[PDB]
Amino acid sequence: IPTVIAYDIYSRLLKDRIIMLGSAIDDNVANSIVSQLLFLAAEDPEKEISLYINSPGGSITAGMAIYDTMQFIKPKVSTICIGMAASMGAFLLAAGEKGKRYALPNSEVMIHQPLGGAQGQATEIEIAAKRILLLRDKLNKVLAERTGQPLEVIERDTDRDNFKSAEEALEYGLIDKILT
Amino acid sequence: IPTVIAYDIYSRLLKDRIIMLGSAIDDNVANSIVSQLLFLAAEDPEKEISLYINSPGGSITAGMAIYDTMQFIKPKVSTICIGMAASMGAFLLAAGEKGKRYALPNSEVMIHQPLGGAQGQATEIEIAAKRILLLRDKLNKVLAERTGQPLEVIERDTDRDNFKSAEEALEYGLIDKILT
Amino acid sequence: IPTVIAYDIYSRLLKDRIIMLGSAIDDNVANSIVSQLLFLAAEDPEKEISLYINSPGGSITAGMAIYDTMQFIKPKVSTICIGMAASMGAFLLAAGEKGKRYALPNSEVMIHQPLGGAQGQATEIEIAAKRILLLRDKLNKVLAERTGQPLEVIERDTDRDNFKSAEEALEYGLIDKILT
Amino acid sequence: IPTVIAYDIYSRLLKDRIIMLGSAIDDNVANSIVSQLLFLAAEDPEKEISLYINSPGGSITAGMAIYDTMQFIKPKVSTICIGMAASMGAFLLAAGEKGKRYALPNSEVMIHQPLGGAQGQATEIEIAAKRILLLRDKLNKVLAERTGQPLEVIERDTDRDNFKSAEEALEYGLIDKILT
Amino acid sequence: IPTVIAYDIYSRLLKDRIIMLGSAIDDNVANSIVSQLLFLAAEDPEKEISLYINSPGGSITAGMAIYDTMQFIKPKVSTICIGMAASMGAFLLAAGEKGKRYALPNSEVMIHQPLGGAQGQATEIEIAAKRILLLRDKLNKVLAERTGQPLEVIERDTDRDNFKSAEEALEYGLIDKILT
Amino acid sequence: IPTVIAYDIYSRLLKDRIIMLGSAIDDNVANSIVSQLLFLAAEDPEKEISLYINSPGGSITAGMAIYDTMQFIKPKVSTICIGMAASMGAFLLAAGEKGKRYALPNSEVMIHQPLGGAQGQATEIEIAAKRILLLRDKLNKVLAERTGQPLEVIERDTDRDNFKSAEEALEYGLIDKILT
Amino acid sequence: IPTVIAYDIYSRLLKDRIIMLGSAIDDNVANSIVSQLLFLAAEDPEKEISLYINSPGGSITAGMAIYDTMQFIKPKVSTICIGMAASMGAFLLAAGEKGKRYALPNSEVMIHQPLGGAQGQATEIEIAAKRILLLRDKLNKVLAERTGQPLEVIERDTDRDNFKSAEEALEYGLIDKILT
Amino acid sequence: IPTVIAYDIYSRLLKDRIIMLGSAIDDNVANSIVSQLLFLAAEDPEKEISLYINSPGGSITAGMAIYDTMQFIKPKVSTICIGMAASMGAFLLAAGEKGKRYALPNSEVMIHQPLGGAQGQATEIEIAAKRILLLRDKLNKVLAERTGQPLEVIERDTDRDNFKSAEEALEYGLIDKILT
Amino acid sequence: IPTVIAYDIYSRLLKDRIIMLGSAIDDNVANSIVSQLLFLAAEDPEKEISLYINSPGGSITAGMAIYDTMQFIKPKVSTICIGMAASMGAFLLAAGEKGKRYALPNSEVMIHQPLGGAQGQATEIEIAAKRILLLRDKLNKVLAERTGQPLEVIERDTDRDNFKSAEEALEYGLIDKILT
Amino acid sequence: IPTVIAYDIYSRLLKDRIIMLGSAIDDNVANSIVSQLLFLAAEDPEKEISLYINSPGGSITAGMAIYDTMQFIKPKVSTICIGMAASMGAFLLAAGEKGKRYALPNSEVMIHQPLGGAQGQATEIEIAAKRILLLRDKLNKVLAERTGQPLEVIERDTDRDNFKSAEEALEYGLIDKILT
Ligand SMILES: *P(=O)(OC(C)C)OC(C)C
Ligand SMILES: *P(=O)(OC(C)C)OC(C)C
Ligand SMILES: *P(=O)(OC(C)C)OC(C)C
Ligand SMILES: *P(=O)(OC(C)C)OC(C)C
Ligand SMILES: *P(=O)(OC(C)C)OC(C)C
Ligand SMILES: *P(=O)(OC(C)C)OC(C)C
Ligand SMILES: *P(=O)(OC(C)C)OC(C)C
Ligand SMILES: *P(=O)(OC(C)C)OC(C)C
Ligand SMILES: *P(=O)(OC(C)C)OC(C)C
Ligand SMILES: *P(=O)(OC(C)C)OC(C)C
Repeated sequence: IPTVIAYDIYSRLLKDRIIMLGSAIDDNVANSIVSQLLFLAAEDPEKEISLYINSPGGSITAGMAIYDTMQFIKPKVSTICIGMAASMGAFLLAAGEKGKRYALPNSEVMIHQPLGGAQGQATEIEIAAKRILLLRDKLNKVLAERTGQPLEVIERDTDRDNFKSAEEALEYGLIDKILT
Repeated sequence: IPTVIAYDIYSRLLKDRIIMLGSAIDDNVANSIVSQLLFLAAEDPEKEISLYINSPGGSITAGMAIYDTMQFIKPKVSTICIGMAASMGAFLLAAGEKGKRYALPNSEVMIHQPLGGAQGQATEIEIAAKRILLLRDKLNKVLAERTGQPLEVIERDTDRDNFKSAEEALEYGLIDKILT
Repeated sequence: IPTVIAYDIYSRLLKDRIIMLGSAIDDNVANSIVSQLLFLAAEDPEKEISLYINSPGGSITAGMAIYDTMQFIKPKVSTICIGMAASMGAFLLAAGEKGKRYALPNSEVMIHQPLGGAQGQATEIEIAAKRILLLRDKLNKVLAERTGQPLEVIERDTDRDNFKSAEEALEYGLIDKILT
Repeated sequence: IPTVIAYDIYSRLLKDRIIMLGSAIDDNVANSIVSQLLFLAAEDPEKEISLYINSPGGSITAGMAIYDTMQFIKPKVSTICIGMAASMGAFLLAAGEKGKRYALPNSEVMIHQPLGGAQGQATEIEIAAKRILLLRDKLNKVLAERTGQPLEVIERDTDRDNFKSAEEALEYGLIDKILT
Repeated sequence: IPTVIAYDIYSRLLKDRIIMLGSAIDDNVANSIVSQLLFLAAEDPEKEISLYINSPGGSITAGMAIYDTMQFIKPKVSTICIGMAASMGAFLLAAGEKGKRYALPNSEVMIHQPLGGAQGQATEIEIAAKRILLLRDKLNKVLAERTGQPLEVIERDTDRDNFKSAEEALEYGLIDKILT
Repeated sequence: IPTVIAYDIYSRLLKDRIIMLGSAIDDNVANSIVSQLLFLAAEDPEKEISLYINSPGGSITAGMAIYDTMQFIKPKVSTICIGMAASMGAFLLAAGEKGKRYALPNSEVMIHQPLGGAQGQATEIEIAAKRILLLRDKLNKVLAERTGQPLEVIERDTDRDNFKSAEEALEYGLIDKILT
Repeated sequence: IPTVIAYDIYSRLLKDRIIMLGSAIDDNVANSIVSQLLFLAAEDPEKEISLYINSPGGSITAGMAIYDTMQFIKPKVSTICIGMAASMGAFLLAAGEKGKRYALPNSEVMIHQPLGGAQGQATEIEIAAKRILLLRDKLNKVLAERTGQPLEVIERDTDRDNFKSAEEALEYGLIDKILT
Repeated sequence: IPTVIAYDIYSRLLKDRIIMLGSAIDDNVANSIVSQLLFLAAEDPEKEISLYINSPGGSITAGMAIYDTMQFIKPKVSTICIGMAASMGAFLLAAGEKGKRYALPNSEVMIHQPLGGAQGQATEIEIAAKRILLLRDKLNKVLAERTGQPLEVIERDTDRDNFKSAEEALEYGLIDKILT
Repeated sequence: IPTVIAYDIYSRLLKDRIIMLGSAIDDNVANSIVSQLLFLAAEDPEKEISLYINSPGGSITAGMAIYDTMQFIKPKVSTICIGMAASMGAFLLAAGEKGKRYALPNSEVMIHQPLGGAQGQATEIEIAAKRILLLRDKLNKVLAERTGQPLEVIERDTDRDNFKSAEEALEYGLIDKILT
Repeated sequence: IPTVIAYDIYSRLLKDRIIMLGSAIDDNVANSIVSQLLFLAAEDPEKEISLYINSPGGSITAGMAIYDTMQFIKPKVSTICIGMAASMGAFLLAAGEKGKRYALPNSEVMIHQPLGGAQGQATEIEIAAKRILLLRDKLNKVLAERTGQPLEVIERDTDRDNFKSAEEALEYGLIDKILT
């Protein structure tokens, strides 16, 4: 965590309206990011924001908190995938303002169905199946609207881990432009 | 594990057509009971059999192996509940030959819905939810037959752990005679 | 947790009267939140406070601490559920100023009954049982007042995990508005 | 464990109609003891049986299995406390044939209320509370019958651990003669 | 494991040409069952043999050793599913002599595709992937033959865990008759 | 470990001159097997021996002890691969008397280079490289003579895990006949 | 990590446009280095940047994020290998501006094929194998371009660990000059 | 360890005056081997004893125990190295009756100096050092006598691990003959 | 880690062009030393530098990073051995500018051959053996240059741990002046 | 550790030329202490330094680093024993400027021989033996010089742990005055 004189490198990037997501998305990362987002929007509701995404994914809910603040704030948020955007990573990526979603040449993107668990009485196992199947449905609809694909294609394509090159992700409609 | 003559005390009771179930029901136990059952039926096909039950319960499939074998052989099998017959144990107690299902005066019987778990993709959790709601239903229906209780009442009475004394187990139809 | 010029990102939002709740609720989180609350109330007894909630829930008594401090202070306290507000989290959502309780479109709220444990003599377990049932009722009334639901509906509704979409939470009366 | 000429010391004593309970009572001990009882009752429904008890106690349901069998088989069962009979041990000592319950001069007898545990939802903790309070009451009533004491005195005296010498056990009505 | 007068219960059943497979299939179980199968065939090459199956499944190679020994010997080997026959278990159930494959009414059968792992260099991963797809394809072609179904159906039906009732087992061609 | 009346199943197979190798080969298995081999040869130096091989492999030295006693004793030793013969497994398999080496239809055979480790001074690491490279060479020459293949083919073919069907192993020259 | 008057040593070097990669490359290191690279480019898009490399290597995606950022920015990025540059380390060393890739005289460079794992269903294993062979092929094609070697040479040279001296690095085309 | 009719396989070979050494040499193995040796010597002081050796070696003092018992007894003791005789194992090989020491063609013998440890005060470490050097010399002389090598060659030869083929062990004078 | 003024004591010595190495040499340490070195050379290129060495040794590649950087920069680096310079530490002590390499009167210097490990296929162990015999040789030759000792003598004197006092380190040519 | 106004308590005392050694001596403490010494000698080569010692002792080589520096820098170093100075602590106490070595009335001084360990081959244990016996002798000679005692008396008195009061330390020649 190098310093810039006083700043850590990320808060220095923050000053230029750049947010770095470099890790799995859990409730901590979500909180830091929603907070960076709220702060930037309060500073200049007019200027756009840049979110670099490199990430294996993580919590669906944490994921949606970030997704939802992206849309809810004034600034248009640009997303650049570097390395890998997988899972809730790809989702955040595809959540950039249309035309502003980027990847670098060697990026990967993966999309799949949600993972979870249930332990307990049959009744509690049912409650959890139900919830996760709705989660899977809520995400697919969001993805479909954002990629242009019909819901039933997203369903089939996310059945098992689905890995895409930057071209493939461009063709799929998850990103707009490959940067070079 | 004391010895008798050269037998071991459980084998000596087997000689009398007595099977003792004193542990949770898992695959070894089911394997051992099923073959003590098969053996006795082959020994004398018309001679009735005594199964003492004090068990916390266990696996449903190993439970059903013991159930089906009880029904499948010729000898009438009578079940005595000693101590506690819980869960898949109450199910076996209730599966003894009509009129031959006994409890001792301080026995407990406990009935509830199936317990399980699912991990993984929503697709996989749904597969597991589906199977366990089936197990729950297949079990409830056998139980209503055995007790003579209407199905909808078994579904209500097993929603959460339901502990019955020997008398309530009697008034419920899980046993025939309390013994003295 | 990045810096903003000297500040840390959450402290910069604290200046704007924004509290972030990003984690399970325990004595530590409660103590810090109540502290933030007392501080903001001493700063400008008149100006509104904003509480963003993404939480799995937590300790009932930590929760009530936060709940009572929100009521106790002069500032009206607005709550925004982002991601998930589960359990005591959902309870804190509902405790926001009537008309001022929000969710984002992809938010989940979940309500259920309290969880706990008892180890000991029959007496000590009884002490524990009576107490957890008292807390169940206390909460149920507080929830019924805040949602405008009749007490007996909250009671059948909190029996098992109850997961609601943002539209559904609005219907039930846990939030006043879904935002954009 | 040594061997007498081909037996082992305990099976040897089993020949002479002596049962040795030397450990804590759980499902295994219960099974082996109940099956020794039945074997001996099948061997001679007339001749008395001797149960030596030195035990810390144990599971309530394993203990009842043993209690109920002792009363069920025809042979009269004589109990002797060597060392200590506590909790379920004490209960089993008091359950020997009236006029047949003994102890050696240095024996201890301990009686107390049941121990248990409950985790989970309020509803689950309440079920466990009720079950364990029904157990306490059922044990208390049986103890009152067989000691001759009034139910309300058993309830007070078992509130916390009650340790008694053989004379005190004799004066309470837990045994009949102190042997020498 | 009780004893019968000097045999142990599984051995006395073996004397009747009954083999019990009651556990997961690993190199140990396979070594034991194969060797049981070779002894029975050396006893009476003419007389039929009965394999009872309650198993979670297990190693594909332990499995085939058993499978191939069933075929290699003269005795017609009859399979009975009690409890559950899953995975390599299901495969063996279906490998019994045609017309001799049985299940009890409450039995379950589960078929699925092979499970495994690869850790290493991309080269080693490739070797390991190529080998498991060969196993997959070798198992499917045998299931298609033993059941009657078309390969393309089997391949589609084994994609994820497929749980079947004894009636469904029967309708699919895994077993010939449901016993009572 | 079932019994035959008195024998465990393996010693009963031993009486018919059949040795079962069902596990990884370590110094214990090697010792039991060399010993079974010496015993059989002392009984009837004239009659042939049957060695069933199902095994992941193991210690090279343990492997050679078994190999070397096979050749050294009078009886011709037949080998039958069932399940999998891998590594030192394949080696033992290919060590059967020519014309007497068998597999069953679904068997696998794997051959690879030897695995090992070295930790210490450069000098000790060199000593171990040297030894293992000679081991690799000693085994390849043995394999080559036994399969008919030129040494330099064995070298290349064992570079990385090499898995063979029973046909492939027949074609390679590791076995003589596939049993049916 | 010493301090220099108020900077920490790595930061003061960063002020001179020097970045030190001194560890294994994971999402954290990559996030830090990429973000360092974006800050330097925003400082002076014209002026060159120096990346010192002593690294064991690491994640292929963390690696590419770094690689692709080096290319994406304006500053010509010069690499120096000190100590060792292995694996993704070697790949970055070779990714410096042509004529700007350096090593010190006692440096080592190691290239090899990618390492990974797959656990699961044959289907998941296949997906995982297909993806790693894609990475393999994507890395090789980039190494061939950056070095000058033919793809078929690179593929053959990376089969196992390939260790090279700085002179060998230089002769193979991984670096332009050995510094003194 | 299989049975032979009543015997266990090693005991059946004991009848034929054959001792099997299959494991690392410690106080337990030494005690059993010496015991076998004293027994065979009391049985027929005149007839030869056969000791098969497959061993990694072990405790120096356990080893000497075996060594001295072999010399001490009247029976000539023949040793056969099968697999590996390493360290004290190689030493025991060489201790067989001159002319009677054998190996099989694929056997390895290895010789080296003793291994040990010292923890403590300088004094205690010195005590330990002087002692392990004394054992080195003792062994070196015993080995030099038995191989017919001059003491100073054994000294340079045992400096690091020295691994010999069967041909090589014959040359060095550790064995008299390679068998077939 | 006491502070000075606001520095920390190691930074204050850095201000004097003093680097302290007090730990084993690993990648962090090498990273930190290399950059303290780079920093000082950039600060003043003609001003000589003091490196105190008390270290047990460490990684050879991190060791060589520090070596090469010492040679590569302009300032003359003088090495003072305090306490113990062992292994890669003795190598760095010996790499100080001729005439500028010092020890204190009670210092130790220890030289030995490289330590490492290899696991896996013979092919992989050989690759590792090869590299470490090279490292050993590259190191020996640098060491002979630095000491002025003939190569063949360095190879002899490092065969096993070789501990030299400050005077012997002097007579050997690893240092120039013992200090007082 | 608290802070004086901006220092921390120890750096504060460092200003006044006091060093506090309060823990066991290992490579870290040695580094920090030797560097405090050098800093202070650079600040005022004239003014005396105060080293307070309360330490259990520690590594011999870390201790010598400190010993040698104390004699090397120009400033005269005064040692004060508070609490206990043992092993290397005692050695450091005795190393203060003659006439400047103090202790408080209740201090303990302990002296003993070095502790070490050796594992491995005879050759390796002998190297460790020699090194540690050279160390013992070197420490002994320095202790003899600075106490005024004869070498042979130091050798006897350090054979096992020697605990001394301040008066006894004073009478031995380890210190100069007992302070008050
Ligand atoms: P991922 O983050 O899924 C699991 C890691 C929960 O995103 C999917 C739903 C596209
Ligand atoms: P129990 O044994 O349930 C769980 C322990 C699986 O039996 C029920 C079906 C009554
Ligand atoms: P949750 O936090 O309940 C358990 C997680 C303790 O809130 C409920 C009681 C509304
Ligand atoms: P103990 O057996 O109590 C616990 C050890 C369960 O209790 C008396 C009332 C019989
Ligand atoms: P199962 O036994 O699969 C895994 C448990 C290995 O049988 C399938 C492969 C047909
Ligand atoms: P495997 O047993 O190799 C390793 C498991 C040591 O046999 C090879 C040499 C064919
Ligand atoms: P390395 O970093 O490989 C493994 C450590 C993942 O670089 C290769 C893949 C080119
Ligand atoms: P090995 O058994 O040495 C060590 C393994 C203790 O025999 C040598 C001394 C010949
Ligand atoms: P050391 O640090 O050796 C091992 C600890 C790797 O340095 C030798 C090369 C003198
Ligand atoms: P202590 O420092 O001994 C051990 C703690 C290494 O020894 C005296 C001789 C200085």
